[PDB]
Amino acid sequence: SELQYLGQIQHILRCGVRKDDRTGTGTLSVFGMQARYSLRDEFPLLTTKRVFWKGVLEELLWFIKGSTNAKELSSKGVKIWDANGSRDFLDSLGFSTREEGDLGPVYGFQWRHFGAEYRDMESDYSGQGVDQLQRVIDTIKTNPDDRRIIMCAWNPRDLPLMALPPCHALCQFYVVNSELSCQLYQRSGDMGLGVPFNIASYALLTYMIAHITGLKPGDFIHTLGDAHIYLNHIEPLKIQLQREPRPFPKLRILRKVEKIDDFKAEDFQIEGYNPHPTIKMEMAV
Amino acid sequence: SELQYLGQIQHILRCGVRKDDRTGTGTLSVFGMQARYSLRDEFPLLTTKRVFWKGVLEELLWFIKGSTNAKELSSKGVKIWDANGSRDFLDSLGFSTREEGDLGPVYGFQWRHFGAEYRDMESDYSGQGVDQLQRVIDTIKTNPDDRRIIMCAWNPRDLPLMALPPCHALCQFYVVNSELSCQLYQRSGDMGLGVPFNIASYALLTYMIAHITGLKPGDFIHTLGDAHIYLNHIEPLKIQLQREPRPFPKLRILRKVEKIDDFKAEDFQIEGYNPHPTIKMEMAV
Ligand SMILES: COc1ccc(CC(=O)O)c(NC(=O)c2ccc(Cc3c[nH]c4nc(N)[nH]c(=O)c34)cc2)c1
Ligand SMILES: COc1ccc(CC(=O)O)c(NC(=O)c2ccc(Cc3c[nH]c4nc(N)[nH]c(=O)c34)cc2)c1
Ligand SMILES: O=c1ccn([C@H]2C[C@H](O)[C@@H](COP(=O)(O)O)O2)c(=O)[nH]1
Ligand SMILES: O=c1ccn([C@H]2C[C@H](O)[C@@H](COP(=O)(O)O)O2)c(=O)[nH]1
Repeated sequence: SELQYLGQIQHILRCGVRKDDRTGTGTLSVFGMQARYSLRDEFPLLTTKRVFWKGVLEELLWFIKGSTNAKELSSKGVKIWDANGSRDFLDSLGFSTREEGDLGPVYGFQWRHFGAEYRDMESDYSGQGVDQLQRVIDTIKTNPDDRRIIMCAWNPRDLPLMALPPCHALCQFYVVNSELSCQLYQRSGDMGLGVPFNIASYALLTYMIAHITGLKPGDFIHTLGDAHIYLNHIEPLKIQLQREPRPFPKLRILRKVEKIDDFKAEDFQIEGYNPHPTIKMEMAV
Repeated sequence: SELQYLGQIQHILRCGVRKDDRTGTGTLSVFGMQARYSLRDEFPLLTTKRVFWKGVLEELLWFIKGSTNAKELSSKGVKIWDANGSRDFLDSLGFSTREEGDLGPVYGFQWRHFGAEYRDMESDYSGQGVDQLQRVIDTIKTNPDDRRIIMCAWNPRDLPLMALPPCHALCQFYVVNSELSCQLYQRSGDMGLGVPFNIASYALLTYMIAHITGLKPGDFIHTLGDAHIYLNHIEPLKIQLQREPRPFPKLRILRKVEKIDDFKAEDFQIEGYNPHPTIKMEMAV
C-alpha cells in the first residue's frame, strides 16, 4: 500500500521532466497520477518517514469547524499556515484590511458556506451558503448509491480573495457493501512535503464520516494533477526510497460521536506507529 | 491506447460489484480509475465501435457558445439532450416554468459565466460571471507553468436548478515541452455509452486550445469516479471486447483560428476513421 507512494516517487525521478514553477525552485514534474490506499483495519500514515500526525488531526478539525483563522490553528501548535497569514504576506497581496491570520475564503469556508459572501475570519456564516459537508453526510445516510456525493472547494469567484488557491480541490464519496470510499482530486502535489500529509488528512476524514454514517472505511483514491518533486527534495527522497516500509498503524475512535462537529482531538488514538526517522524537506515558498 | 479503454471494460466485468443506481437498471461498478490517451499525431476516436463524431463536434461548439438551449443543439441534428429538456421531464422535476429545451445552468453556462445569476436559456450574459474558458486560454499563453489552469463545472449553488448535474465536473490543463495536456475528472461514467463520447469531446477541446495557443496536443488523462457498466450493456460490450482495435484516425484543422469562439464545424476534418460496426447500447433514463 505504501509501495504505491514510493512507486510514484521512483517514477517521477526516472521519467519526470524539469519544470519551473511559481517559486524560484525547480521541479521534476509528471501530470496525471492515481494511487489507491486501503483503509480496511489500517490507517495510511507513512512509515518510511515521520508524518506530522498532530498537524493532520488539528488541521482537519480546523477545516470542519469552518474556520479561516490561521492564528486559531497556530494556537493548537500547528503553524503550517502561518506563512500565508503573515502581515507582510497579506500586504503583498493587497489585503490591507485583513487582520494577521485571515486566510480568506479557504477550505473551511468552502466546505461549510459555499457561495456565501466572505467578510472576515471572525464572522459567523451559520445559515449562509451551501453546507457541502453535511449534505454529503446526509446523502450517504439516505441514498448511498448516489453518484454525486461531491465536495468541491474550487470556487472561481472566490479565488482572487484566497491567499493560496485550493490544492485538494474536489473529493467524491462512494458506498458499496457498507464500505465508504473517497477519491480526492489534487491539482498540485508536493510529493516530498504535502502529499504524505494530504493522504493522512483525507483518510482521517473518511474514518470520521464512516463513523458517523455507520459504515466501514473502504479505500482512499488519490488522484493528482501536477505531481512534482522539488529539486532540493531529490536527495531526501532518495534516502527514503531505500527504507523498507513497515506495517501501517491503526486508528481508534474512542467514543461514539453523532455529528461531525462533535469530534474532539482527544477522540482519536494512533496505535502501532513505528516510523523511520524524520527526513528534513524544506518548504518551497 | 485504445487498449486502455478496453482494459477498463474487462476489469469492470471481471472485478466489478453489483450496485443499483438512480434508474431501475443495475450496474457493475468500480470506484476510481484512470487512463491516458495520446493526442500526438492521432485522435482518440474509438475504432472497436463507431462513435457519434457529429454529436461530439456539435455539442462542444454548443458548450463553447455558452448555450443552455437543447433545441439549438437538436436543430443541428444532435438530440442527445432532448430527453432532459422535454416538457414532460421538466414538469417531473418541478421545472414548471421553463420552456421546452431549457436545461438550466449547465456546462455551457458554467464554462462562461460561473457565479452569474441564471435567468433563462434566452438571456445574453456577456460580461457577467467568470469566463473560465478564456482565462484558461489566457493563462496558457502567459504562464504555462501555472499549476492552477482549472475549469470547474461543479457549482453547489446551481445544482438544484440543473436537469442533470455535471458528469465531467472538473478539468485541468498542463504544459511542458510545448505540449498541451488535459486531465478530466468525471464523477460518473457510463462505460458503454457516455465514456467513448466524453473521451472524444475533451480530446477535441485540447486540439482547439492547442491550436489557439500555438502548442502541440499532448495527452488526455481520463479520471473516473463511479465507472459503471449497465446490466443491459454487458453483452454488447463483450462483442466489442472481441474486436481487434484499428489505428486511430487523425484530426486536421482546416484554417488558422484566432479565438475559441471563431471555430465552426466546417473547420474540422476527421481522416482515416475506419471503425467497426455500430453496437446498439440503450441509454438508461
Ligand atoms: C514531518 O514533520 C513535520 C513537523 C512539523 C511540520 C509543521 C511545519 O511545516 O512547520 C510539518 N509540516 C507539514 O507536515 C506540512 C507543511 C505544509 C503542508 C502544505 C503546504 C502549504 N504550503 C505549501 N507549500 C509548498 N511548497 N508545499 C507544501 O506542501 C505546502 C502540509 C504539511 C512536518
Ligand atoms: C451510434 O452511436 C450513437 C449514435 C447516435 C447518438 C445520439 C442519440 O443518443 O440519439 C448516440 N448517443 C451518444 O453518443 C451519447 C448519448 C448520451 C451521452 C451522455 C448522457 C446523457 N444522459 C445519459 N444517461 C445515461 N445513462 N448515459 C449517458 O451516457 C448519458 C453521450 C453520448 C450514439
Ligand atoms: O495541501 C497542500 C497544499 C499545498 N501543496 C503544495 C503543492 C505545491 O508545491 C504548492 C502550491 O503551489 P501552486 O501549485 O499553488 O503554485 O504547495 C500540497 O502538496 N498540498
Ligand atoms: O457526459 C456524460 C453524461 C452522462 N453520463 C452517464 C453517467 C451515468 O450513467 C448517467 C448520469 O446519472 P447520475 O450519475 O447523475 O445518476 O449518465 C456520462 O457517462 N457522460
